[PDB]
Order: sequence, then structure tokens, then C-alpha cells
Amino acid sequence: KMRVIRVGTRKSQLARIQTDSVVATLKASYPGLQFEIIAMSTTGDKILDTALSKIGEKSLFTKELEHALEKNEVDLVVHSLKDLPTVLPPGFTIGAICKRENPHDAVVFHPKFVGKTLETLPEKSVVGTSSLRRAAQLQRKFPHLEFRSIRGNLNTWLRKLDEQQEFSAIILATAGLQRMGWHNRVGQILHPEECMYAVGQGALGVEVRAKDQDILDLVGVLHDPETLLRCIAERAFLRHLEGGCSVPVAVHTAMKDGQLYLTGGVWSLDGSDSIQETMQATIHVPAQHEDGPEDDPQLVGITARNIPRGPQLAAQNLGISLANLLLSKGAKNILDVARQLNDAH
Ligand SMILES: *Cc1[nH]c(Cc2[nH]c(Cc3[nH]c(Cc4[nH]cc(CCC(=O)O)c4CC(=O)O)c(CCC(=O)O)c3CC(=O)O)c(CCC(=O)O)c2CC(=O)O)c(CCC(=O)O)c1CC(=O)O
Repeated sequence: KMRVIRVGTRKSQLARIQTDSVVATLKASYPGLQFEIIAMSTTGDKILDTALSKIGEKSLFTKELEHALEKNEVDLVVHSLKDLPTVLPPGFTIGAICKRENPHDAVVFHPKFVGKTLETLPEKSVVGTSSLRRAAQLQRKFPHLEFRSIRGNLNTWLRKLDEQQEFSAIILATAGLQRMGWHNRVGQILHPEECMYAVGQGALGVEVRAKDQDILDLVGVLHDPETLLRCIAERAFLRHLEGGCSVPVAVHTAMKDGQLYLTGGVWSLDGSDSIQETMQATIHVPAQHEDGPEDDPQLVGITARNIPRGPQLAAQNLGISLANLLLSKGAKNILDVARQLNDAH
């Protein structure tokens, strides 16, 4: 008579690990409840057909899992929160924001360079990254290094670094290496003054059907209030800038002393044009849960009716406030130019 909770996952190693970690946490709250993990790999030729824009191989993967949700083949999927756009299709929502892992970008160094930092690499060292945000910030901070795209999966990146002669280092998210059990490869954790992280980096988001109240009820136990509020602010900031996908936008948040701090910035692709500012608001981390009404609208794609709504609205307002500041200083022109340049391919 029950529902069996079907959990859809991509087939990549990191996605499978993330999915299973969320399932384990759910089973800890709901022992005996039946879960079924369903791995999906279907070639998404039909989603590219309907697209009026270039999608990209990664963005295609997210759309494929929403298709599984829409067709009632699975009941929830687990994403890195930074892979979920700030505007979701109307039938979907993020029903859980899990406790954040390390949000910072990290450096892995060529083995001859143990003990080094980007600051102490030889001039003209070649550093691999395929992220426009990382390349923009790091080119500005480190004008005497060379930042180049690097092809392949993580295992290929690390093999190229250990075996070949091109790259002195690579940049990637600390959280990915953490989840791979490979934190011992990290040689430097980048601070906001070197490289601020992507909106939502390090948090997992659970996507579900927007009106599937039974599943929303179950997964709401996963919401971490502090991570929820930080990520609402980061995503509201990004949404309100109204830039395209991918262009260089980065953030830093902290909740401390009863305050929520949000730093946000935009960069041209080469890093030479930038605007960054910090704002704060008095918001404390709620310790109580609640049973908010089903009519409450989601906030930047997130349904968290069991967490007090006042602080969520305040976090959203902080992000909007900071976006409006950046826009009054010319952020739209920086974002538009970056989008047009990145639309060349
Ligand atoms: C319009 C619009 N679209 C999107 C979806 C979207 N997100 C990104 C961010 C992204 N993702 C990755 C790959 C990655 N994902 C998770 C990890 C591990 C760390 C973690 O769990 O947080 C990784 C790898 C890693 O960082 O080490 C990257 C890295 C580059 C890559 O492999 O593709 C990034 C970019 C970055 O961090 O700077 C993207 C961009 C992907 C790209 O490289 O261009 C996209 C769009 C796409 O797939 O084309 C968003 C959400 C962005 C956000 O919230 O951060 C938006 C924003 C909007 O609505 O305005």
C-alpha cells in the first residue's frame, strides 16, 4: 500500500556518491522506509531539439533528470545546488538544501610543487580550469600565471598533472574532492580575496515535483537552516542580476554574530572589469521547525515550509539589495558583454 521512494541518479561516480549520501541521511530519519535507487542514462537528443539556445553537455544532464521527475519515473533527484538554475520550470522545486560542505575553490599542484601556493608558483606557470568564473577571478588576481582550459574528467585532470608536462596546477571545487575521499590532494584552499566561489557551491539540493506534498514532507527533514539561508541570499543575488548562465558571478556568505554577510561580484571574462561589494543583515539561524502553509510561494526555487519564513524572506532581500547595488555600478554592462563573448561557441 505504501509508496516506495524512487531516487533517480546520474551514472557518474560523484553523482552516485552524492545520491547515496542523501539516501543514507533520509534512512537515518526514516528507518525501514523503502527507497529504490534508479540510475538513468538516456541520450538526450530530444531536449537539444526543443532548445532555442545552446545547452551544453552538463546542463543537458540536469534536464534529463527533471524529465524523469515530470514523467513520474522517480520521486526525487540529488544535484549539486550550483547546477540548478535560479529559475526552475514551474512543476519542480528544491525541497531540501543539505548542510553545506566546504564551498571554496581549491588548487591541486603538480607533484614537484608541494608546499607551493598560486602566489609562489614561477611566473608563466600554466594552471588548468574550464570555469569562466574561476578564470576571470584568477586572471585578475594572478596576472603572471596562465590560465588554460583542461579537458577530461577528474581522473584525467589528475593523470595529466602527475604524468605530463603542461600544467603546474589545476583549480576545482574542494567539495568534489572531499566527496571522492581525495581531500589529501588539496594543496591550497582559495580565500575570497583570491577566488570567491560559485553561487550554491558545496551544498546539495534535492529536486522534487512542486506539488508532491508527501515527498516534500519527507525531504524537508534534510533542510539545514544556516545553509538554506545562505543559499537563498546567494541565489536571490544571482537571480536579480539577470545575467545569462555561466558568466562570471561569485559570492561569499557567512552567518556569525547574529548577522548574515553576503559579498558578491561580477567580472569580465578576462578579469579586467569587475565590481564587488558586501552587505549584511541581522538574521539569526532559526532553531525551531514549523508547519507553514502549502500556499506559501517558493523562494528562488526552494520550498522550505518547515523552516520559519521571516528569515528566508530577509535572506532573499539581502541578495536583492546587493544585486541592485552592483547594477547601479554597471554590472549589467559587464554581464552583457561577457554573455555575448561566451555566446561565440
Ligand atoms: C542560467 C544558469 N544555469 C545554471 C546551471 C549551471 N550551473 C553551473 C555551475 C558549474 N557547475 C560546474 C560543475 C560542477 N558541479 C558541481 C561540482 C562540484 C562542486 C559542488 O558540488 O558544488 C562541479 C565541479 C567543480 O566545480 O569542481 C562548474 C565548473 C565548470 C564545469 O565543470 O562545467 C560550474 C561553473 C563554476 O563553478 O564557475 C553552470 C556552468 C557550467 C560551466 O562550466 O559553464 C551552469 C550552466 C551550464 O551548465 O551551462 C545556473 C546556476 C549557477 C549557480 O547557481 O551557481 C544558472 C544561473 C541563473 O539562473 O542565473
